[PDB]
Amino acid sequence: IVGGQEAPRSKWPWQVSLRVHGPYWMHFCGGSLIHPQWVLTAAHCVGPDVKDLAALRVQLREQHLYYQDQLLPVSRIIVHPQFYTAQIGADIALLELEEPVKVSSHVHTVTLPPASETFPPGMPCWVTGWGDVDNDERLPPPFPLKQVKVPIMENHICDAKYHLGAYTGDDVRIVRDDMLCAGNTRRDSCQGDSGGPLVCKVNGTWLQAGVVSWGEGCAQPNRPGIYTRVTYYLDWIHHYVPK
Amino acid sequence: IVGGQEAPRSKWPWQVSLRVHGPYWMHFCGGSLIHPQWVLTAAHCVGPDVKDLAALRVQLREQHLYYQDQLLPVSRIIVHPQFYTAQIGADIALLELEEPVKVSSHVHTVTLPPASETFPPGMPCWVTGWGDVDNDERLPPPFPLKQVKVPIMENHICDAKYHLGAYTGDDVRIVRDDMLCAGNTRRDSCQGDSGGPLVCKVNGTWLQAGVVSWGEGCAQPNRPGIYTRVTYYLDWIHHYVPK
Amino acid sequence: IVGGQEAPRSKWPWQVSLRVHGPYWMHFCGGSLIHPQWVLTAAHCVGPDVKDLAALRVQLREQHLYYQDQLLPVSRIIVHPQFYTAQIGADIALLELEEPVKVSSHVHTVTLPPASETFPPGMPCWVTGWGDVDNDERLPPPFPLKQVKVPIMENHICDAKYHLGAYTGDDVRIVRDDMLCAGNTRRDSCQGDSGGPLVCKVNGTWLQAGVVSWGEGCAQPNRPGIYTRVTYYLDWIHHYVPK
Amino acid sequence: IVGGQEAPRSKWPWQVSLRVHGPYWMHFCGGSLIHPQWVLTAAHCVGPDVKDLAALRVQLREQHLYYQDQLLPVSRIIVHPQFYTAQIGADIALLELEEPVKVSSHVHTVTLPPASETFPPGMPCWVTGWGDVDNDERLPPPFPLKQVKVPIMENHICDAKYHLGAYTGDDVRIVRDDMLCAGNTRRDSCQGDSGGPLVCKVNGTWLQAGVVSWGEGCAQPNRPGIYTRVTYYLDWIHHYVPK
Ligand SMILES: *[C@](=O)([C]([C][C][C]1[C][C][N][C]1)[N]C(=O)O[C][C]=[C])C1=NOC([C]C2=[C][C]=C(C(=O)[N][C]3[C]C4=[C][C]=[C][C]=C4[C]3)[C]=[C]2)=N1
Ligand SMILES: *[C@](=O)([C]([C][C][C]1[C][C][N][C]1)[N]C(=O)O[C][C]=[C])C1=NOC([C]C2=[C][C]=C(C(=O)[N][C]3[C]C4=[C][C]=[C][C]=C4[C]3)[C]=[C]2)=N1
Ligand SMILES: *[C@](=O)([C]([C][C][C]1[C][C][N][C]1)[N]C(=O)O[C][C]=[C])C1=NOC([C]C2=[C][C]=C(C(=O)[N][C]3[C]C4=[C][C]=[C][C]=C4[C]3)[C]=[C]2)=N1
Ligand SMILES: *[C@](=O)([C]([C][C][C]1[C][C][N][C]1)[N]C(=O)O[C][C]=[C])C1=NOC([C]C2=[C][C]=C(C(=O)[N][C]3[C]C4=[C][C]=[C][C]=C4[C]3)[C]=[C]2)=N1
Repeated sequence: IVGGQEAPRSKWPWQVSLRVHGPYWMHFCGGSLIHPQWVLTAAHCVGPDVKDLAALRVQLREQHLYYQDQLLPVSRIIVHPQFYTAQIGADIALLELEEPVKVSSHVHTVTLPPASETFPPGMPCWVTGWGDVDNDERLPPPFPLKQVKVPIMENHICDAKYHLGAYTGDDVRIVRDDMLCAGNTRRDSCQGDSGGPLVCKVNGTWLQAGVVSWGEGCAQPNRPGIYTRVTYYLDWIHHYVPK
Repeated sequence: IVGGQEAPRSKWPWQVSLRVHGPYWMHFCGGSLIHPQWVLTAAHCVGPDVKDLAALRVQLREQHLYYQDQLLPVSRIIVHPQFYTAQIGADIALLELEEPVKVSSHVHTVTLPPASETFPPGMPCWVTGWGDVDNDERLPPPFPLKQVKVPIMENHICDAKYHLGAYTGDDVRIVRDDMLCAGNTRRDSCQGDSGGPLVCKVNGTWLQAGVVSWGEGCAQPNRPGIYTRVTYYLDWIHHYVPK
Repeated sequence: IVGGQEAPRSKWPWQVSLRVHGPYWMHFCGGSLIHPQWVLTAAHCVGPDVKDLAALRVQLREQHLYYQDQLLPVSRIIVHPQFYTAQIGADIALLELEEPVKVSSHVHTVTLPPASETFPPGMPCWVTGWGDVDNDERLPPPFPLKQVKVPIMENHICDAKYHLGAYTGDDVRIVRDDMLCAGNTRRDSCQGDSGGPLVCKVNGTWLQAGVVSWGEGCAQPNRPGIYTRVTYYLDWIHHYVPK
Repeated sequence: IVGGQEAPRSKWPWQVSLRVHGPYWMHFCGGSLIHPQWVLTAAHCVGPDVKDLAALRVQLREQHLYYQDQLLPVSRIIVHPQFYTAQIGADIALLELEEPVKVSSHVHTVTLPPASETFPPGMPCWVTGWGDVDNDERLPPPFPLKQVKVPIMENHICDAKYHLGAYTGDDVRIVRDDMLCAGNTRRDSCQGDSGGPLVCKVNGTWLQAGVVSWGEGCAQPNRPGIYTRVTYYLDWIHHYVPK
């Protein structure tokens, strides 16, 4: 997370950490608990090539990574069939936990936005995670969960921004319709935050509007963060995740 | 180049090396001379973002990288407007030299194929360059130019292989039409070769079938190398490079 | 620490972690509290060149590094004047805190040995620290304090083994007299433990016999670990630390 | 080599490069041809631990490393028996080639100074090699042989300088008697040069005064380069190398 702060221990009860087996269960991506037994994340975190479940684990809300670990096994990895690379799109996936988690005031699901919801450009949104605090510079120990308020921006203006200083023709889409963008040169998500949540408080309830996907560097000029637009894949998520 | 041998001094007179300014003029990609004032290379080597031309230099055929440098400055970088990422396509670009090159038998241009050339499986093709000799294994000094004979396979055959061991749906095209594939588990191009030529002798004439673009790793199972198909972009090329 | 286990919270109340200022206060060496205002460590951890005291802090016993930091500033760095490299010898040093620390059951000083104590082989000792768990293998987060029981061997036994497989003449002493030797191919201290303590339980009381100094690698064949012999420098220590 | 320039191909005909077997025969140290069949070098380049001759090779005077390799096998490695580490001293070794070389104007022995020679302070001397052009800064390709003119410094003065900004007591010897020193903050030898020659023109003839040994960094203030004084070991060298 770039330009942010350690998050209060009572914020973001849905933030999750994805672990991969090695010398130790190391964090490689974020995620969000959208259902007692399901984790929403980015497909490029667990694909396009098939992964071995035995090597994956899930860690729920943690103030400092690695400290109070209680890894949870994954029963299934569901990666959107239309996904190949994040720049192309469909960068969303689901993780079915082997057991439902006992939700608490400190650890519960986040709400999915209704199919009609349209997070207006400029809405107050937050992105959370243990990703780098800047380009090429890791989050220092004890690895606190960071947060930052990033302003959402219209898809067209973002697509436009990405063409500035680029050879790509103006009518060629870079930021596509199944994506959404947010952040500026001082606030953004970064390597290690992918798969994590982009939530906005609406009416008086927190809705996940995006999933940290990709972007050129972190907090770079005319290069805001790109996220998978959740509303766009609501039907695909609901084909697996109940209500 | 994976699985080749050092190339004889009399072969590949069109091979070039692109250098970027730094502690020394380092080789980052390959290229080919298609005209006394033009070089053809991969769009991802010099884009999608605009670069400082002054920081770029071109080196004509050399038996050993850095050994006998006579760097040539560049006046224009022309990247196919449809390009953004190699996996999406249009991974092609043009470099105009500030001065025309004097051709000879050791240094001359390569012949581009006729718009109808197909390069079917069983055609004799070679790929050259100063890239890695294997995944994460750089070409050791004195850095000789290497060459390797690569088997060409039909696009749909490679497309099917890229779907093996992956979540991407079978009907979701991976190896695209403006692409060409070649190589196997013992013969392939690798990192550092991008932008270089893939030439096949057709009726006593060498033709550049493709430009080294991308692949999942190098010489990996079910992951043949992918090259941008030159015949697909002849019209574009000719909008800049005279006949 | 190679070949050990996580130490229980009630053990090694004198262990300390030295921290150098940087993106975060990083651990570079161990140490021991021998007085409410003094810390004993290796001279190679802070010299032979003078350091900027401001960039150095001390962390008292922690079950896990970086998680419960309560860094303490240093006012003096006193390195034995005989020191230059660890191999030569006199690898001992003192740190004076700016304020005395409040002692308790979880954190108090270690008892220095009487001048006549030899710590003969057989007699079991332990070495503790947050160093690598093997050659080139870092202690994984959450970075627990480790401990390991190491067999003490006579100085001449170790000296003889250090000459095995070496060109150094047998009569050119390697393991010097102001040094002490312990550990084997399965139990040893490693990079990151230098400066820490080697303690042996004598008459129901724990005594610091050595200070983690050097060795050729960690837990390697015929290369037991080498520690500064604390009894050799008692007089020097008392020239600064009260009795 | 810090400071200095690429050497004319007619200079330093006795300089050699030591190669160790890996992905390619890589340069790890410099050396000098002092006899048709012998190479003088630094003990730490090939010790203290015993080495496998099969994995070692010698490359004679080359203008650009790796480009015109003609590796010569080594039959014997004689490391001075009093050597253990560069700081302690006796950092000198001998390499017996398996075949005498056919000396020429381009490649021939350097001459050893007479046991009486002293090389006064402020003497014009040159050190050469393919080592780093600066602290942590590799000599870039095409790897030209470099040279620099460095001023000899009186031993006492060097020892004195090494005590400035250090905790080592003033009467504790750092730069020992079997050592010699030269260089300043602009000119010095560096990592990659160790084992190389330090020659001075005396009475109109080139004599090797030292072997590149150690130093605190390269060209650092009050930290001149330390070399193994050759005159000091003439007797040891002549026990093997014919007069
Ligand atoms: C993320 O941090 C994002 C960055 C998001 C933008 C940066 C600034 N604005 C927002 N990802 C990123 O995708 O950028 C480029 C690609 C389109 C991130 N960090 O790392 C990645 C990529 C990645 C690294 C490592 C893994 C991994 O370990 N994967 C697998 C999963 C698995 C399960 C079981 C057993 C083994 C494995 C290995 C995955 C993805 N993106
Ligand atoms: C390439 O080596 C290729 C190899 C292609 C396949 C591998 C096996 N079968 C064939 N491919 C590759 O796709 O890399 C990954 C991304 C899609 C290659 N090497 O490096 C790249 C990418 C790349 C890295 C760094 C640079 C660079 O330095 N660029 C610029 C050029 C420039 C000019 C002036 C001033 C500054 C710069 C920076 C370029 C490309 N691909
Ligand atoms: C040690 O781990 C020891 C381990 C000892 C043996 C290995 C197996 N058996 C036991 N050994 C070691 O030999 O080190 C090298 C040579 C004598 C160790 N850890 O780290 C070091 C070396 C070292 C690294 C980094 C620093 C450092 O950062 N120092 C200073 C302190 C400081 C304070 C304030 C401002 C700046 C600084 C920089 C020091 C030493 N050895
Ligand atoms: C040297 O460059 C010296 C530098 C000289 C000073 C700099 C300014 N004043 C002079 N540096 C140095 O640090 O000296 C040693 C003591 C602290 C140098 N280059 O590399 C080294 C150390 C070194 C690196 C790599 C090897 C190596 O690979 N050795 C062997 C030889 C061998 C043969 C067969 C099979 C295996 C091997 C491994 C050795 C030494 N110092």
